[PDB]
Amino acid sequence: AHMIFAVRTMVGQEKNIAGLMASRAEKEQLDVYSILASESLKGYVLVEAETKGDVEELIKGMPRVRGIVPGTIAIEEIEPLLTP
Amino acid sequence: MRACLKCKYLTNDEICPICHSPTSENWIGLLIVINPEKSEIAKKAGIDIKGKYALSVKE
Ligand SMILES: [Zn+2]
Repeated sequence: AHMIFAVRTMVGQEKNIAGLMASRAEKEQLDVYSILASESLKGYVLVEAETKGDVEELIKGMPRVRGIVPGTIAIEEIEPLLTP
Repeated sequence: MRACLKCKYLTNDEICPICHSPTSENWIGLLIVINPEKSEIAKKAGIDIKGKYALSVKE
């Protein structure tokens, strides 16, 4: 696989936004594969998707989202988040 | 919301629908797997069925 993006959110809304994202991804049939909200990463949600465009459509008009961090995130930078 | 003590699957159920183990309210972190087959993160997390999972859980 490949692309993962960090989406900036309001601090404390991470899990809430991950939930809204998953619902929208399924409803809109976006190529979004997983969404990760780590307690050690406040103010951001990580979105694994086929293209950046998928993430743009995912967050389009979503409240409490500020935007997408530039550049992809490598899988190795994410792994330590998997076992808190 | 509770999380399976073994596989971290998130549910209101006191018993995990996947592996039948007890669930706990004491969980941390959120990983939502929409497509296990295509998710590299799910694979690293040892997840092969769609759902929402905690990152860590304790009794
Ligand atoms: Zn389980």
